[PDB]
Amino acid sequence: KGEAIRIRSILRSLIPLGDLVGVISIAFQMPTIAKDGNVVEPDMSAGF
Amino acid sequence: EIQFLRTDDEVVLQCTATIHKEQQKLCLAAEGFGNRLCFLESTSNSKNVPPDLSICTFVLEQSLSVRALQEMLANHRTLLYGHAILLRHSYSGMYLCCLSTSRSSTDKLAFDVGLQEDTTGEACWWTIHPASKQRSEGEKVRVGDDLILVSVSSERYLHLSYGNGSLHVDAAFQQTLWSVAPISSGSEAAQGYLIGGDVLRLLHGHMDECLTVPSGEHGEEQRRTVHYEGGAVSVHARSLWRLETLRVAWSGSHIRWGQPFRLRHVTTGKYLSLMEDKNLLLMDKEKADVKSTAFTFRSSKEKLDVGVRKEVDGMGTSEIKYGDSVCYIQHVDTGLWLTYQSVDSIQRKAIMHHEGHMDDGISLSRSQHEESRTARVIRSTVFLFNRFIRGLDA
Amino acid sequence: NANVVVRLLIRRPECFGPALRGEGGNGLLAAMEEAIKIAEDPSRDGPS
Repeated sequence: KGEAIRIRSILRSLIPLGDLVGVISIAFQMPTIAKDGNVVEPDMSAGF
Repeated sequence: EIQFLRTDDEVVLQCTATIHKEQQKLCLAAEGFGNRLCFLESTSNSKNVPPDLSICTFVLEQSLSVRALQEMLANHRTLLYGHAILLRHSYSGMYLCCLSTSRSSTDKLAFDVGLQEDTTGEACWWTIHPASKQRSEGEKVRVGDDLILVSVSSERYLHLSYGNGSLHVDAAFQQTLWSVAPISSGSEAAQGYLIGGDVLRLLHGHMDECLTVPSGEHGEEQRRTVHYEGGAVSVHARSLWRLETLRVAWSGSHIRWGQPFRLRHVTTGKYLSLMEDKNLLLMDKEKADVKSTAFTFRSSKEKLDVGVRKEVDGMGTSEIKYGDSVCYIQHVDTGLWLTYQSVDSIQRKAIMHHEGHMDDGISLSRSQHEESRTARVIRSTVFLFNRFIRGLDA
Repeated sequence: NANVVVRLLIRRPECFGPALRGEGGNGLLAAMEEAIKIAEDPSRDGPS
């Protein structure tokens, strides 16, 4: 379908594949254990 | 009354550019040979620099509805708003299209606009839409209307790109109002009759000589001289002259006696001009201005001096006949007549003199389309290869 | 609805945000990285 091909091409033009691959490659912040043993947990609502 | 756009009509797509708080009119132009990308040609400054409408003219070949176009893709009509049209470039014979490639002129969404050789596919079809509410879908398209062109393949507008330093045309999502100025109507055109934009030869004597420039020197300073010569010049490309009117709209109409025009040597691309010394010289497009490069065809050498006539918004009457009609070339600003020097490959120099001689009549011989295209291709190839040679020398 | 929304969004390109403005804007990965830097910078994140 020409409409479907055109819409897919438009979306491909909007978003390069490299951008998606890089954003997926972005690393996360990890919950760590402090020297006391309590969990130092990042606030996910303020981060990636 | 109002007249409507039809198929097989020659038109130019004009856009209005406001840079530094001032207006320019720019025609969509393309040099199909050796280049595909479209550009812009200024027509607002016609007085000081002639525009090149030969590469700007387009022909409305087909005008089908959206459903008819989709049926074709799966497998003199008046233009209607909402129709998908096929624009064929008059000079190159190619078609305006969405190139599906981007120069990435800091605009990711925009595609480039250029010429394509194949009509197959949806890249060469453009839907036409009204500029204002005064027109509606299905309404007949009128000559004075402004239009919005949408690419069928990319659903993008024919857009005028301000952001980059040079003015560009590209298929983007911002809208640009395109006026469709009529150039020619093939059906109304009369055969054997002179019309604007023609490539022709100016035969002087007993059907013998041609107005031409020197050949073997290969030096443009020596080539700028204009003379009368007989022999194989009548079949060579040097004797080819473009007849260009001083108007954009209806430039392709019939030429009348006393209508001012510019003569362009096709091979060199330079315009004929009377210099202050009263000699004939070919000079550049930038230097070519109305006062010096304007010439008229007259039926008799007697100083009738008819004057300015109302300008016709159509083909008008066919007055000047190819071969049959005897024409006298007069400079408009000075009133001088173009006459051979008559001094001793005849090679009689062409000068301007205020009464001339008894035999200054000029017959006109139209050139074939193949010959004209070959001459313009020769000019373009010469220009590009000279640039290449200069770069290699540097 | 998908086709209509895509058409409207591409007609108004500013709906895609500063990264995807399509004129002088950086990529989606750059936008994500700048957002990361904003999130881990307290001054640019909070009202202050």
